[PDB]
Amino acid sequence: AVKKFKPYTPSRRFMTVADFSEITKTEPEKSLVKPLKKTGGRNNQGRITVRFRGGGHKRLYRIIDFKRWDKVGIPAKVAAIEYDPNRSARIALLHYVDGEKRYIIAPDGLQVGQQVVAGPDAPIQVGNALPLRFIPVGTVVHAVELEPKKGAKLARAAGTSAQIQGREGDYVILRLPSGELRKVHGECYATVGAVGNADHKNIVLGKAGRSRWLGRRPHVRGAAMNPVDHPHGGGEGRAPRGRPPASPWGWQTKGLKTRKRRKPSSRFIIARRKK
Amino acid sequence: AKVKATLGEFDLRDYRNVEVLKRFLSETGKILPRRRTGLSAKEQRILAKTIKRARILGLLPFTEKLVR
Amino acid sequence: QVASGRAYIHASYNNTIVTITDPDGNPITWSSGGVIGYKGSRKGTPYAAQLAALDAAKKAMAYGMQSVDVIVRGTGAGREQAIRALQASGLQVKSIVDDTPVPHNGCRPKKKFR
Amino acid sequence: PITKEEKQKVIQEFARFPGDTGSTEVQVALLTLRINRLSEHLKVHKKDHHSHRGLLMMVGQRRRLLRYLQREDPERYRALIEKLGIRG
Amino acid sequence: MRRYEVNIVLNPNLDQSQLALEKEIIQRALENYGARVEKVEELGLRRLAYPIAKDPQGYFLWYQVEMPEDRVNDLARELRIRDNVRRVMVVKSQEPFLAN
RNA sequence: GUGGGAGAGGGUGGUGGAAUUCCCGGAGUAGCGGUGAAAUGCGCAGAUACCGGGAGGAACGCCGAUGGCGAAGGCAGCCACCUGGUCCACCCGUGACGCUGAGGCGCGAAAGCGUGGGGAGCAAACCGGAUUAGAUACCCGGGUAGUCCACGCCCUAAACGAUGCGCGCUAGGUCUCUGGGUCUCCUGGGGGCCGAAGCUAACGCGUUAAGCGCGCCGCCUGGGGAGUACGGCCGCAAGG
Ligand SMILES: [Mg+2]
Ligand SMILES: [Mg+2]
Ligand SMILES: [Mg+2]
Ligand SMILES: [Mg+2]
Ligand SMILES: [Mg+2]
Ligand SMILES: [Mg+2]
Ligand SMILES: [Mg+2]
Ligand SMILES: [Mg+2]
Ligand SMILES: [Mg+2]
Ligand SMILES: [Mg+2]
Ligand SMILES: [Mg+2]
Ligand SMILES: [Mg+2]
Ligand SMILES: [Mg+2]
Ligand SMILES: [Mg+2]
Ligand SMILES: [Mg+2]
Ligand SMILES: [Mg+2]
Ligand SMILES: [Mg+2]
Ligand SMILES: [Mg+2]
Ligand SMILES: [Mg+2]
Ligand SMILES: [Mg+2]
Ligand SMILES: [Mg+2]
Ligand SMILES: [Mg+2]
Ligand SMILES: [Mg+2]
Ligand SMILES: [Mg+2]
Ligand SMILES: [Mg+2]
Ligand SMILES: [Mg+2]
Ligand SMILES: [Mg+2]
Ligand SMILES: [Mg+2]
Ligand SMILES: [Mg+2]
Ligand SMILES: [Mg+2]
Ligand SMILES: [Mg+2]
Ligand SMILES: [Mg+2]
Ligand SMILES: [Mg+2]
Ligand SMILES: [Mg+2]
Ligand SMILES: [Mg+2]
Ligand SMILES: [Mg+2]
Ligand SMILES: [Mg+2]
Ligand SMILES: [Mg+2]
Ligand SMILES: [Mg+2]
Ligand SMILES: [Mg+2]
Ligand SMILES: [Mg+2]
Ligand SMILES: [Mg+2]
Ligand SMILES: [Mg+2]
Ligand SMILES: [Mg+2]
Ligand SMILES: [Mg+2]
Ligand SMILES: [Mg+2]
Ligand SMILES: [Mg+2]
Ligand SMILES: [Mg+2]
Ligand SMILES: [Mg+2]
Ligand SMILES: [Mg+2]
Ligand SMILES: [Mg+2]
Ligand SMILES: [Mg+2]
Ligand SMILES: [Mg+2]
Ligand SMILES: [Mg+2]
Ligand SMILES: [Mg+2]
Ligand SMILES: [Mg+2]
Ligand SMILES: [Mg+2]
Ligand SMILES: [Mg+2]
Ligand SMILES: [Mg+2]
Ligand SMILES: [Mg+2]
Ligand SMILES: [Mg+2]
Ligand SMILES: [Mg+2]
Ligand SMILES: [Mg+2]
Ligand SMILES: [Mg+2]
Ligand SMILES: [Mg+2]
Ligand SMILES: [Mg+2]
Ligand SMILES: [Mg+2]
Ligand SMILES: [Mg+2]
Ligand SMILES: [Mg+2]
Ligand SMILES: [Mg+2]
Ligand SMILES: [Mg+2]
Ligand SMILES: [Mg+2]
Ligand SMILES: [Mg+2]
Ligand SMILES: [Mg+2]
Ligand SMILES: [Mg+2]
Ligand SMILES: [Mg+2]
Ligand SMILES: [Mg+2]
Ligand SMILES: [Mg+2]
Ligand SMILES: [Mg+2]
Repeated sequence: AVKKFKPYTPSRRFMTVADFSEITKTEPEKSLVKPLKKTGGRNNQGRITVRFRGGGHKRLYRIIDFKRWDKVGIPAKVAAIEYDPNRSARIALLHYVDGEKRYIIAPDGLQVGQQVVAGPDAPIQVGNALPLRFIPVGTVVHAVELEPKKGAKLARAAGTSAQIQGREGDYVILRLPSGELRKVHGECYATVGAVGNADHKNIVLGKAGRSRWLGRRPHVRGAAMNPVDHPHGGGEGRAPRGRPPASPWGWQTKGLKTRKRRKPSSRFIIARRKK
Repeated sequence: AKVKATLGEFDLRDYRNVEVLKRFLSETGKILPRRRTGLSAKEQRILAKTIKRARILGLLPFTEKLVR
Repeated sequence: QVASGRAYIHASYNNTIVTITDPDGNPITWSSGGVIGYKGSRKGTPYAAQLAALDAAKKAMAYGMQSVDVIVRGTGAGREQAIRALQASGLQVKSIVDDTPVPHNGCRPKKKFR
Repeated sequence: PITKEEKQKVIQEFARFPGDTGSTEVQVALLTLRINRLSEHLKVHKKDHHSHRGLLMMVGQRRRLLRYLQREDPERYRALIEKLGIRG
Repeated sequence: MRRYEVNIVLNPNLDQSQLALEKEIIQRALENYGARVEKVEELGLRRLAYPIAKDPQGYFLWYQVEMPEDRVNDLARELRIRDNVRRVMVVKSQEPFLAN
């Protein structure tokens, strides 16, 4: 669901908020949080190197388990579902029967009070983790690793899912969230199901201030600048671009491909994306 | 040469009865009309509505080529 | 060079295509209404289809073919004439079977077939 | 569905005299039974518009008897709809 | 409870051992869902009218059962989970309709 | 109530194969396609035609019928669950509890709209080729909304049987679907055809009345202007 407001202020009229119904615990688990070093988009030189960043809400970072092959065969109960400010997706607090506690990103359908497990033998049900080779071809999956033991890299954002297409030797064939068709190694762990909070994309920020809370400062158009600042700078009155639309740094910005052609992972991408 | 005659007792519901049923499919595999099976309206319904099942389980064809 | 093969006759309203293949299903030669020298509407006639199947089998017998099974697709005019040509060709025509595609009410047809 | 057994209890708890099936009492009670189930069926299957008509007919049906029953013995009317929890 | 006829086709090209395992998965699964076995008939292979998973033949099973109405759907799903099971089809058992 | 029946009636969830398209491997050569005839188009940068692999979407061939179901719109592979109407036999229960229905409320083909998916085939708009005096068309090659899914809107129609619902009475022949019997046939309930009496301006209707009658409702009052204007209510808009 998504919550609307009555138009009692001009900005409320459009603003929509998340429904937060799946949340059962309004406090992060202390032994799993640590402080987020805000950067402002500035690097170790101090330079802005990603423009327009800063001034958002303070955040405590939740330590997530992107391995899971860490604890094969030890089951865990789903103790709660929590809000995580560092992602789109929601999180799930697991209490292992081991006694150890961990977070994973919360799949859609997960129940508070159910059980999950990881390993070659896990039942193919929501929340379990297996090497890709043992998940049946055709079932949809998330939190997928890209190389074995390297951590879950793909399908991590709310509502996303990858899907297994077929197999070819040591490798399985995934259709990624973007529609790209890729070979991933069969020993790459993955978690059955899709990520939850799929209603995320229907959120209407509603006013300038909301973006500000998110730590996103205002973006200024090239066309509004001067030639020193930007290719689109200057001109008397408004002006069309007057050259191929360009970035602040001059490269072409409508259409121009930038993936390195000789990149070694090319042997593994079957079909570049779509749409 | 109506097919119903050329058979004895048969159950129009036993969908595994492949050997019997496979007569009620023409040379090309298609379900035969009442004018050839001799079945009444009510019966031909149960006949077809089972033949379909038997195809799904793999026991009857969906289609066949036509040799001359 | 192969002894037995197949003959595929694609016979449509506008043309008749004949392709002879090997046992595993790989073409050896092909011919058609265009090949023998016609264009336009003449490509599809029975006489045209005749020249096709003959020239096709002539080309096929060059590489050593003797016996084929004939495969028919399409409700063309020059279908039946093409069948004639192959039997009379110098080939053995072991058998003839029609595997014309028929859908079980699949994709909506063009307006011309409605 | 409703089962034979499940239904008898209703017939048995509402019968006016030992052998009774289908007196206004039992009639309404039987109807209240299928109604409340269909209501729950439509609660999930919101797009089953055809079976809603059924419901509206039954709701209509039970309504006309209750008017009959309320007309002949008021004391008995309020008695049946209390045991059935009906007014609104 | 109602009466049904579970039909199942398996990979024909297994060994007799692994074959039993799938049945072990099957039999344990039937039990997990409150299924009660009545008749049961195992015809094995049979020449198929058409290839299933690109394989001209296939191994059959069959068990008349008694289990709860609400659980048959969830069962078939579980019945279909194995990469070796190739068709499942549970049909409500009904009395024979006879001709001649 | 008890006991049975037939059915594409409705909702949810699955799943089968035929075919079209695209992609991949093979093999193969000079054309393929299309029309009245053509051109556009596609094709030696290897097409068509053929064999194997794969991806995805939509619609269900034979059965299929002058058939079945629904109040209407409408509903067609198959499987399970949930659910509605309806007929039959027994003559067991209640005892006129009935009929209709201004407002109200719900349902309501296609197209259309909103947010999000999906997009194989088809295809308004649009482009190109032909035809032609012209061709903002008919024919051919392309092609976007849309057609599909979910939720929410719109509420119109040659929404038709151009025939409001219920009840009773007034010859029969025949074909068909579906219950029940004492299974020639008798009896119910639906679907067609021809016909008694009668009705009708005629055409035609005729136990499925458009006949003879009662009840209640909706509707008509010369053609156009006009389903327009104004007012009013509804809708995001279209517009009702
Ligand atoms: Mg939610
Ligand atoms: Mg709002
Ligand atoms: Mg509010
Ligand atoms: Mg509100
Ligand atoms: Mg204000
Ligand atoms: Mg405002
Ligand atoms: Mg959110
Ligand atoms: Mg939020
Ligand atoms: Mg939430
Ligand atoms: Mg600490
Ligand atoms: Mg940090
Ligand atoms: Mg430093
Ligand atoms: Mg420094
Ligand atoms: Mg930057
Ligand atoms: Mg910055
Ligand atoms: Mg969160
Ligand atoms: Mg937004
Ligand atoms: Mg923030
Ligand atoms: Mg922005
Ligand atoms: Mg700006
Ligand atoms: Mg400016
Ligand atoms: Mg300036
Ligand atoms: Mg400067
Ligand atoms: Mg400069
Ligand atoms: Mg510059
Ligand atoms: Mg400029
Ligand atoms: Mg200036
Ligand atoms: Mg300027
Ligand atoms: Mg100036
Ligand atoms: Mg300026
Ligand atoms: Mg200017
Ligand atoms: Mg300016
Ligand atoms: Mg301006
Ligand atoms: Mg300028
Ligand atoms: Mg410009
Ligand atoms: Mg300029
Ligand atoms: Mg310029
Ligand atoms: Mg990589
Ligand atoms: Mg031609
Ligand atoms: Mg087209
Ligand atoms: Mg009723
Ligand atoms: Mg009342
Ligand atoms: Mg499987
Ligand atoms: Mg190729
Ligand atoms: Mg060359
Ligand atoms: Mg092929
Ligand atoms: Mg009807
Ligand atoms: Mg009596
Ligand atoms: Mg009204
Ligand atoms: Mg509508
Ligand atoms: Mg529509
Ligand atoms: Mg529009
Ligand atoms: Mg739309
Ligand atoms: Mg869209
Ligand atoms: Mg034009
Ligand atoms: Mg022109
Ligand atoms: Mg034109
Ligand atoms: Mg066209
Ligand atoms: Mg649009
Ligand atoms: Mg539309
Ligand atoms: Mg009509
Ligand atoms: Mg009617
Ligand atoms: Mg009218
Ligand atoms: Mg009129
Ligand atoms: Mg009326
Ligand atoms: Mg009248
Ligand atoms: Mg009868
Ligand atoms: Mg009978
Ligand atoms: Mg009749
Ligand atoms: Mg009919
Ligand atoms: Mg008549
Ligand atoms: Mg007369
Ligand atoms: Mg009559
Ligand atoms: Mg009149
Ligand atoms: Mg006047
Ligand atoms: Mg007037
Ligand atoms: Mg108007
Ligand atoms: Mg109008
Ligand atoms: Mg007005």
